[PDB]
Amino acid sequence: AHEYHNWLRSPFSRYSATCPNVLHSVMTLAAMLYKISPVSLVLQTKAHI
Amino acid sequence: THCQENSETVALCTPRIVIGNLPDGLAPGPFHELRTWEIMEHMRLRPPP
Repeated sequence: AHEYHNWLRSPFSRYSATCPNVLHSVMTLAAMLYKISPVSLVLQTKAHI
Repeated sequence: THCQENSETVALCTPRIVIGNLPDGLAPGPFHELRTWEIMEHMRLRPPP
């Protein structure tokens, strides 16, 4: 039950349990794992993401 | 309603249990289809399988 010390919380479950089974759902469950480190922040914004 | 008992006409009140027991003149079938389109959309299923 260590939910706050986990890496993936209840929003991942509550999105993955209702997405359609198209490949775009696999893509968005993948790219919802982008890190919010400062270096990941500048790496995201330097490519207009 | 006015239910007819044996030589008396006592009134009869009863609860509607679901939304579907509403009459057609106040809640038509097209409205129910258009509402369940929204309910199917809310579960990310607006293209049904």
